[PDB]
Amino acid sequence: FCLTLQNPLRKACISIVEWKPFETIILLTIFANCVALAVYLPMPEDDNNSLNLGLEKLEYFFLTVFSIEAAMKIIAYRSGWNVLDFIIVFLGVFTAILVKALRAFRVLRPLRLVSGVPSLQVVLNSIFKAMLPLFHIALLVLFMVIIYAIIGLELFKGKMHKTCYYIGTDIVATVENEKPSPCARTGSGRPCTINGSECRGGWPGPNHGITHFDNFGFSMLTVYQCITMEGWTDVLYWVNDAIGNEWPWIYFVTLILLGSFFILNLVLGVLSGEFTKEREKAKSRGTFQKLREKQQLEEDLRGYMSWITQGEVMWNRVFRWKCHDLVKSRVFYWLVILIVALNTLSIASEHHNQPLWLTHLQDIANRVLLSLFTIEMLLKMYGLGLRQYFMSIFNRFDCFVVCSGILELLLVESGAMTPLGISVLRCIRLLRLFKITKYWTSLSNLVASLLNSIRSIASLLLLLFLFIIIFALLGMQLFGGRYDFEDTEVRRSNFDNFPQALISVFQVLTGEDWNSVMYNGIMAYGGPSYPGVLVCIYFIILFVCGNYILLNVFLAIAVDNLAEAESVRVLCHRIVNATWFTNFILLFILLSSAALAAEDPIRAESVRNQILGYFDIAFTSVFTVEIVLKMTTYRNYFNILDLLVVAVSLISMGLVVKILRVLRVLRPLRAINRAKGLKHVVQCVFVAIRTIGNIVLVTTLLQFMFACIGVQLFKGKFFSCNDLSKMTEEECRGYYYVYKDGDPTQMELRPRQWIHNDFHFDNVLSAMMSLFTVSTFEGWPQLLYRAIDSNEEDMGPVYNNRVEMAIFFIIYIILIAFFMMNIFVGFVIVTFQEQGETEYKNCELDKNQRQCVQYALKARPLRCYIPKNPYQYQVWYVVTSSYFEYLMFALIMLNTICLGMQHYHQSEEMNHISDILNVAFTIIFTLEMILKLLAFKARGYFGDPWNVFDFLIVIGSIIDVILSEIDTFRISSAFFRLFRVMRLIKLLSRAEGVRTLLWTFIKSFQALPYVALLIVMLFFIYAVIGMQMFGKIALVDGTQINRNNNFQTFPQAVLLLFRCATGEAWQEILLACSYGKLCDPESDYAPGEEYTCGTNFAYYYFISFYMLCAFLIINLFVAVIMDNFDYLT
Repeated sequence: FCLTLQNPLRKACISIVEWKPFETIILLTIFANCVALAVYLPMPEDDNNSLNLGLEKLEYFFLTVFSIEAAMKIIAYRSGWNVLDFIIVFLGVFTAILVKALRAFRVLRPLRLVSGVPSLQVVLNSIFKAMLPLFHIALLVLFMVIIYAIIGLELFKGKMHKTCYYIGTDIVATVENEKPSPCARTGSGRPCTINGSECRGGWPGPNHGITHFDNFGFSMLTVYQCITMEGWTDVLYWVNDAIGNEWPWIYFVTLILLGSFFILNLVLGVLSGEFTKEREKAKSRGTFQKLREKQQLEEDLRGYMSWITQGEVMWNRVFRWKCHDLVKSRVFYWLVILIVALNTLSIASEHHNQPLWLTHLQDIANRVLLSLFTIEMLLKMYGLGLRQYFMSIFNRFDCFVVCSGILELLLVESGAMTPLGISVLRCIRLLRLFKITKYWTSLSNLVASLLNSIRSIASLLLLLFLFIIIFALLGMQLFGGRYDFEDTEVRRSNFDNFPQALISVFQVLTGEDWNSVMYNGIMAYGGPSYPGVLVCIYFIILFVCGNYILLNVFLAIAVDNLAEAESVRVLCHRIVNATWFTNFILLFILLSSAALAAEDPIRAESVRNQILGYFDIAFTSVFTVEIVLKMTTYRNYFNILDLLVVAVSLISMGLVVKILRVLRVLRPLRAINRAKGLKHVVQCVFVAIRTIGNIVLVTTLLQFMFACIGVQLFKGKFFSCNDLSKMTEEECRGYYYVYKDGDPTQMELRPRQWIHNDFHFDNVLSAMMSLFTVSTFEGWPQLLYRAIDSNEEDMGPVYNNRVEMAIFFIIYIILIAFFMMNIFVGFVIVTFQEQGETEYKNCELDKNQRQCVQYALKARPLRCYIPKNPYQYQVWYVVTSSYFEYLMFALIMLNTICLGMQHYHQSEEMNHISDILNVAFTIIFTLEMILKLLAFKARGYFGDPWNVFDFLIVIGSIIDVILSEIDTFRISSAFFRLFRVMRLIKLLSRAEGVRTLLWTFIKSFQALPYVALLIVMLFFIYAVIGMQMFGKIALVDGTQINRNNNFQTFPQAVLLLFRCATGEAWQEILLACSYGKLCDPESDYAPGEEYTCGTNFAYYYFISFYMLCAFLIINLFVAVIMDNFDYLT
């Protein structure tokens, strides 16, 4: 379609348009735009500084140079990446004609920086090729949300709108941290005991209006957030506060357990498509045989040349043999460790106060232990060879240590050094911790594993950083200091800066607390409305695409980490083997732990005790009786535990009291060794630990190395005074004013004291605590934003002091994200070896060539249940056709949108229509099962399960129509409505590509549910251990152990642990169990002891639950590789 095809002097432009460095001039001018949009400081209500005002005019430079370029590209002469090139320019020419809509399109310009620089043309081409096999997984999650949006829409419409306002006022009544949570005047939810308040209609609501369940778009928004396991417990505890509990738990803990399971097989989805490409290059086994010869040739040639080297430079030789016999001996394998282990205790002492003698020992030790460092080095200088010493990289590292120790000691004696710098010199020593790593035997294998992986990621990782810039430059244009709000609470992750928008994007990227962030962008524009809640779309694409890039660094490692993997006693004898005795025990275990489940557990006097004390001591009798009959018959790990739990339950009869009660919980563990499925799963995982152990031993060194740099840099900070205006020790005392809401006419008078921020960096032990929770991506923002606000030693926080200390929490967070991902790849690559170990017995063509033989050898013909009777045959001639096929598929889609609308405060004319609709859609669907049953002749109609599932829906609909209209002559009909929803599951019936993926998982449910048995056991033991211990815990609301989040009963303690298993702010629950909590005035405690029911076992408990939940959920990750392996390969 060329344009006039002319040859003036314009042909000489083509020699200049495409010369050589025309890329380089355009690379250097788009990079200026990146800086021109980074210094754009946004201003709230039409304001412009000076630099902001000069950069508006600088756009006209980048308007014309991108136009001088592009018009020459027209004079010069298909690339889709150039097709966006004129697209970016053609909006800004419209911007010269013209208000803030085109302001946001200049954010798109660095995408031109992609199209300029090649190699990132490799990445974006490769990233869309992963998206083809993922399509069925993503489309089922799209059906997963729509089912749980319609079910949460019809079950919870309008249920949140109750309030707990004051007496008659407009103020919503809270307590000091308590979120404004709904009420109900009728039963089962919130008596509203906040003393001078009465529940009235109107609006208390969830977050500000944004976490409803009415109007299809809000339901679908708040089952989205719930799916990402972030903030799913507020949407639980709000429903559970308005309806009443005991029913709506089953809604969310099946949304989590299905939302987990179908993202757990999305991560295994992408790792299918690129591995089968890589199995086709594993047949170059004769080329690694050439490779390991060459690295054997490089091994000898350096070694023999040192044989040459240390013969040339050879009285003074008499000192030499001394420096062989002292150096290479057993002595310096043990003389150095006493120094090094004595150094890493010197550098990790580090208190806040260190009374006076410790800080004198810190300086002499450093002075002493350097005198051993230099000598140790200097003995290698003479008796090893000079050229041999510096060639080794690990001893080149030891050069940089010993020099820097001398430089930092003498610079202090010089005296001319800033107090900013002596802290820097102190952090330089910390690099001595790698001296320990002269150990690890596969260290040189390990670094070659990791550094080979990064150069497979350095293409993709530069795409991730240029992804988080576009969304940071975009969010600064949409939100841009619209966080004004006329309020006093700290909306701290604002975007009104370039670094604050670079923290805040990276916070919603890692998943932590993107809920509170999205609730501010929605409330900045128009809070909740039509035009305004379409700013959800910014925090969706940032969280879906921003993770899909980051899921693609999970593959490029896994294809790189896979390339390396290619190269009378007869009477006692019967009893133990009786059916009477084994089936006795299994039934007796289940009755032993059913009482042990639900004790009181906090009454100590009531009727539920005297029953169980009789039910417990009588049960210890039988138990001990079993350990007699095993020992009269005859190493096993099951009998070492059988003799351990029985002896303690016997001594409870000698009883110290409640400890031996809880030693009876071990029982069912014995029944787990009587299960066989786990022998395959647990054994395969300890194969994988042996090869990943090397990585785990390094990633727990960094939490010690970044503890010691973390202590060093934040000692004594995070020490905040209660009213944020007093800044030091003595004067944060006395009483002050707490102004409510916003206005200075509601003064309340509280006292003030030092609050110590609970996860402080004081000790190296006490800093591994805090840096363990920012390792689990939970609670870092609150802590991170504190580390920004800190200043000098014992002083309160200054507001936005030193944002440069947000680089610590980023580099470390990114690093630990990279060592947590290299572990994960390890458990995958190991199991794909361990499954193929069964198919090493091959002598056959292929896997596809294996199944299709078993598809031919085993298969048989199909039913084909064709009828007689040409009256009936005409009826069947319709039913199996595409007439009914396309019609009954159609009327579900109209039945979808009939359920789709269903909003709140709908009109009465609309209530009359949808009541007819429901009646219309039942009569059609019951006319389906009439025609099919008169066609299929009962035999065949029950045959397929889909028709039997229709018979379940139809009757539940007919009994839903009848139950509604009998009422018109009634709250209980809320279950029968669910049957109206289940018609959407008839959709997937014809969707052949999706049904074949669910049916794979039901066929896979083989090696999974024995691993799920350990999950249930895990939740069962940690429920009962904490229930006796963390009861008496005084359900005061506002204090994070509250009426929704009890520890008291058994199913309230299961749900609390399901909160900590999906990471939902478990760091608070740990602080809720302590030493100074109240003791629930139903217990005894009768004088005085009113604030001593906390038991600090919680640090030993939630942490030991968290690793045993993390390790065992990895076994859920492994067990899904296990049976789906035929589908994933």
